[PDB]
Amino acid sequence: VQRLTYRRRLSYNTASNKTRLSRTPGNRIVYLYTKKVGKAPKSACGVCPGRLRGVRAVRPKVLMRLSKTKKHVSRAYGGSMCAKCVRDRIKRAFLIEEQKIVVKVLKAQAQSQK
Amino acid sequence: SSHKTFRIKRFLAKKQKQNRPIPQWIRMKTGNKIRYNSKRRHWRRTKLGL
Amino acid sequence: FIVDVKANKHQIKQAVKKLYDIDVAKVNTLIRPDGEKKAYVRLAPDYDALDVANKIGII
RNA sequence: AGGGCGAAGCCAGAGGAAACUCUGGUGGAGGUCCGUAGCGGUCCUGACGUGCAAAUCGGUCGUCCGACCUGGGUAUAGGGG
RNA sequence: UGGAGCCGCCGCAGGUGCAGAUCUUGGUGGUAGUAGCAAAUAUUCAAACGAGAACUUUGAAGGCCGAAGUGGAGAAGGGUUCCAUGUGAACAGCAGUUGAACAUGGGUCAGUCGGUCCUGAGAGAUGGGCGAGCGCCGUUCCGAAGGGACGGGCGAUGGCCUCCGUUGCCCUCGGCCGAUCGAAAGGGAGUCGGGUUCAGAUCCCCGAAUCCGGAGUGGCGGAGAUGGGCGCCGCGAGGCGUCCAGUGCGGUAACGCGACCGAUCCCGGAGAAGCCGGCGGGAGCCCCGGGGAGAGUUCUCUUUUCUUUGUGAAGGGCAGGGCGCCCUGGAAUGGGUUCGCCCCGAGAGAGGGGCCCGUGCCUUGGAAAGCGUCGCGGUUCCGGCGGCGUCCGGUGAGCUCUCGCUGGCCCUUGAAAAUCCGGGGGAGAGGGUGUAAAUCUCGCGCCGGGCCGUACCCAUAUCCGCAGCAGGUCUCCAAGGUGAACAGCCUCUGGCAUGUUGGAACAAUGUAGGUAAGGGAAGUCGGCAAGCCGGAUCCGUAACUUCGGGAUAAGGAUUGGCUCUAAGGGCUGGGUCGGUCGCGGCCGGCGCCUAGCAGCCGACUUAGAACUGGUGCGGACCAGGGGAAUCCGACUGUUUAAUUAAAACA
RNA sequence: GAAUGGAUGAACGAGAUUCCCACUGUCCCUACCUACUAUCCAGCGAAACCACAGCCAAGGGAACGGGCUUGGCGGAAUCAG
RNA sequence: UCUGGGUCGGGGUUUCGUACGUAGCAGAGCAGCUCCCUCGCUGCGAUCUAUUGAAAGUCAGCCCUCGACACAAGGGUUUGU
RNA sequence: CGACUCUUAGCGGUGGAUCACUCGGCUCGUGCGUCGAUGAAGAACGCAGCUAGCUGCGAGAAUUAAUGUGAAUUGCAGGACACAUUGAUCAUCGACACUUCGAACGCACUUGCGGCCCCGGGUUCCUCCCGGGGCUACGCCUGUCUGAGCGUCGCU
Ligand SMILES: [Mg+2]
Ligand SMILES: [Mg+2]
Ligand SMILES: [Mg+2]
Ligand SMILES: [Mg+2]
Ligand SMILES: [Mg+2]
Ligand SMILES: [Mg+2]
Ligand SMILES: [Mg+2]
Ligand SMILES: [Mg+2]
Ligand SMILES: [Mg+2]
Ligand SMILES: [Mg+2]
Ligand SMILES: [Mg+2]
Ligand SMILES: [Mg+2]
Ligand SMILES: [Mg+2]
Ligand SMILES: [Mg+2]
Ligand SMILES: [Mg+2]
Ligand SMILES: [Mg+2]
Ligand SMILES: [Mg+2]
Ligand SMILES: [Mg+2]
Ligand SMILES: [Mg+2]
Ligand SMILES: [Mg+2]
Ligand SMILES: [Mg+2]
Ligand SMILES: [Mg+2]
Ligand SMILES: [Mg+2]
Ligand SMILES: [Mg+2]
Ligand SMILES: [Mg+2]
Ligand SMILES: [Mg+2]
Ligand SMILES: [Mg+2]
Ligand SMILES: [Mg+2]
Ligand SMILES: [Mg+2]
Ligand SMILES: [Mg+2]
Ligand SMILES: [Mg+2]
Ligand SMILES: [Mg+2]
Ligand SMILES: [Mg+2]
Ligand SMILES: [Mg+2]
Ligand SMILES: [Mg+2]
Ligand SMILES: [Zn+2]
Repeated sequence: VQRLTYRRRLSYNTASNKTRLSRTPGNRIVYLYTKKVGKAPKSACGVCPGRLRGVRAVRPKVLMRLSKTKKHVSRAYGGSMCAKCVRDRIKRAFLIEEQKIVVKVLKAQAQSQK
Repeated sequence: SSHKTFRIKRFLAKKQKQNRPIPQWIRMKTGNKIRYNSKRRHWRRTKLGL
Repeated sequence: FIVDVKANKHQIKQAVKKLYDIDVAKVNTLIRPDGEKKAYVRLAPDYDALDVANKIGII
């Protein structure tokens, strides 16, 4: 069996020195060094444990290269925050403001009464 | 080592140049007391300013 | 060539062009264990290396 | 490396009036056992003893998921560490 | 003998007389041609060169290392040890025609591999303080610790002073947080296939790529964006006049589409995370069945046994994984479902979708290249040129790597930063109906990427142990057989010449192995030493106990070869009758295996039975001797490097 | 003789004892075999040690002599032990 | 030249335990084909029987051969009443 | 006689005492009494036609200029030169020059990163890119400019 060697002066098997086997057109198994696994961004909410959809999970210094559309999604808070947490933020932020208005109304009635 | 600094590499180079044996025409000079280089350094025995 | 150790490829390129009225594709230096920066200098394909070699003396 | 033991949790079946209990599984815990590499260094009071060696060798041994082994970097200096 | 200076007497002067000091420095003997050149199984035949061969080289044979390697590559360290040619003085504890020796020359090529940048533990200036002082402390602390930016204004020049730059001044805004150093294994954009050398190649050549920076006048397309209204004229396509709109669109949604303005400010993410278990997917390798091409065997047998049978990165497609995403809807007779679990009115099943990874296939690359074969061209030089081939399937607690899901453990909760992006905001900017500013720009085009390292050894001969020293010294790769196995034993790939020598003998003493009649510890301080035991399956298992153990307790039986049997799985198939449309579809009616049956595949185990052998069978290898008690210390752990591993320390 | 800890105690121990079973060259009692040595040869080739040296009995003697006294006696050069 | 001793061969002796091959109606069973004959034929098949006290070794330090083959006055150093 | 051993002598080895030399030391004295940011000492790396070491020098590198001297230097080469000419070779040394570290100075010690002004290619100031040049240590004094302060006043 064809055993093989590392292709770089880094001898030690590390986070940096990860590999994979590949058959070339020359018909010799050769190590190719592999790129680290990128992660999709997690939500700005911080409770939803699941990572975001519609974003290319890639090593962050790549994002540079990528097009805008890969990096985000067409929504308010797009590619920063999961939908669920937006549509709860939305209705929360609305419902809160409706009660603030109700308390303002109850305050104004109390001033007019007194 | 195969990972040298430049400082060290240059140092080695001079050491490598110093090793050569005397030129034999030196022996024929007028007031010559020198017969052999006597500052010759073999890598296997005697191990540099390092 | 053998080149002065302080030189950049940029300088060598510029020197080779200036001295031999020539033009370079690329310079490709190393340092000899001896001390003398060697330089491999690829000339652009309009020029033949053996022709200039004969001009400068070497062959 | 590879094996052993098989802790909680889980399933079914049987009994029990209940409490719950038995039987068969599954599960894979642990400064758990055997045992390799590793780390060590018990005995032979073996070899050697102007040596291979200014402490080595051979068998035999201890330990081998943890107060584990180990590279590089870095800290502590002499009545000091 | 030697070849250039030297002495007697009278005075003066002293570093002035050696057998010793385990005296000092140098030299030389006896011991002595003595000890010694014994670790790790192994050599033999022929030839070549050559003055000369036990040792070189080539060929042939016999052997070993036996993928946890005596193989193939690095790290540190060495520093030219690398390669070639020549030499045979010295050195390589015999020799050498040899070498890591000696002498001549050669030899290390990068935007993409590393240094370089970041911060880590830490180190360390300034301010400040101490200090007789060289200095020390301190690193945010007793600091006026920002020199930057945007927008506006005013001035000055440099340019077709057009318009834009460049600078000076004025206003405007600005928290940081410590200067700096600190990693060739942490973080850290982007390079791979083929060829090429006596010695270098991800570095040279060929070919395919790629990142980052720049790109002004903007090099070009495309996007922004070219609608709609009203009024006329025209048969109509349409033309003009005039009015507004236009910082992209699609999807119920997850989200999508090639681009889709935008500052200081703010929020977030990525960089950025322990160990252990289980399960699954993907490759590399192994295996099996066949196709070819070349082999070996052929006394007999063998459709043989052996080799070999390819596609880089980057793009595009598609499987294959995963989702704690969405929509429908509403689940107890509760369901779904994992090896284990685990999930559900906070929405289960069921249906339809969305996103991520896609290292797997196909394809562009790419057959032109590589490999295998047969064959020619050339006295030569020649990287010459042609043919054919580079196929099809199947397997798996398989091993290695990897991606992924899901648990367990913690009085352990398992790095920072540089860098990169997303979002919230909406200060601004853009042109006025054919165009603009705009492209976290889409596609193409142009230019650049400096500096240093790059030879080889990496170890029973390039490192450290005074040496080619049985010592020490961090990693990657990792075939077949047997087998639980990276155990041992044998094998291929690759590698070696038995470890600083040879020959002849086979005495005593040894060192290292074995075997012994009868007895069986009578030996000896003492069962020290060696021997017994050993694997597996099936039974069987005591005292005691902290109830967990003790426990492989003890004690028993079996084991081979051969020929059979039984038991464990997957896939696919019926919608047949009638009609009609093109063996296939569509419709309607039966059927509806709903106890399933039929055909086709494929690992491997387990049990049982017959027969059989000079009772041999875990046949080598591997592999516990048990029991009863006492003392100490609960245990695992640690300890005197080099006489103490314990009852000492913890 | 009681946290200078007393008494205990399952599990564990390369810890200290004693006995039993098994097993054995431990022994009675020694023997034979193998390999590497030692041996002889070619080549190569050290060291420690060394007043001179090296046969005894007795005597005396600094009270255990190689040397002295008196006796015994004494024969080159060497090899393996 | 009692012609000899030697190598090879042959006997003898002796150790082990019956070779390969071939044949078999031996052989637990199984299979293929058919004449589905199950003693059909043909194959697989440990082992068994026969040939066969066979095969193989047997001086190198056993015994006899007088069969075959060569070779056998040769070399070097010595020593004197 | 034989070998071996012992003794003496001859000759030869081994070994380097002795003697004889001495461009070195040791001591005493005299005169002078001079390093450095205009970059010291020290270190590094370089430089010869053939040169390794010692010395000598610094990319103008076994030295340039100048002055004095007046035919060599020489291991071998080669050369020069007209040695009736600034002229070989030495000496002196006043002119010139003087790589990198170093108090050591843009900031770092990789030999890594920079900033700011000017110049050449590059542009046609388009900023890039390349190359060259000059600045860019800390402390302190005299002045200069810009400033700060509910520090002390004055005028508004
Ligand atoms: Mg790294
Ligand atoms: Mg998207
Ligand atoms: Mg060494
Ligand atoms: Mg001993
Ligand atoms: Mg000894
Ligand atoms: Mg040895
Ligand atoms: Mg004389
Ligand atoms: Mg004197
Ligand atoms: Mg004397
Ligand atoms: Mg000897
Ligand atoms: Mg190699
Ligand atoms: Mg070599
Ligand atoms: Mg020798
Ligand atoms: Mg740093
Ligand atoms: Mg569902
Ligand atoms: Mg290399
Ligand atoms: Mg190796
Ligand atoms: Mg051997
Ligand atoms: Mg040998
Ligand atoms: Mg050796
Ligand atoms: Mg016995
Ligand atoms: Mg006794
Ligand atoms: Mg006894
Ligand atoms: Mg024992
Ligand atoms: Mg027990
Ligand atoms: Mg007691
Ligand atoms: Mg203990
Ligand atoms: Mg010790
Ligand atoms: Mg010990
Ligand atoms: Mg007491
Ligand atoms: Mg008390
Ligand atoms: Mg007491
Ligand atoms: Mg005596
Ligand atoms: Mg004599
Ligand atoms: Mg002398
Ligand atoms: Zn959320």
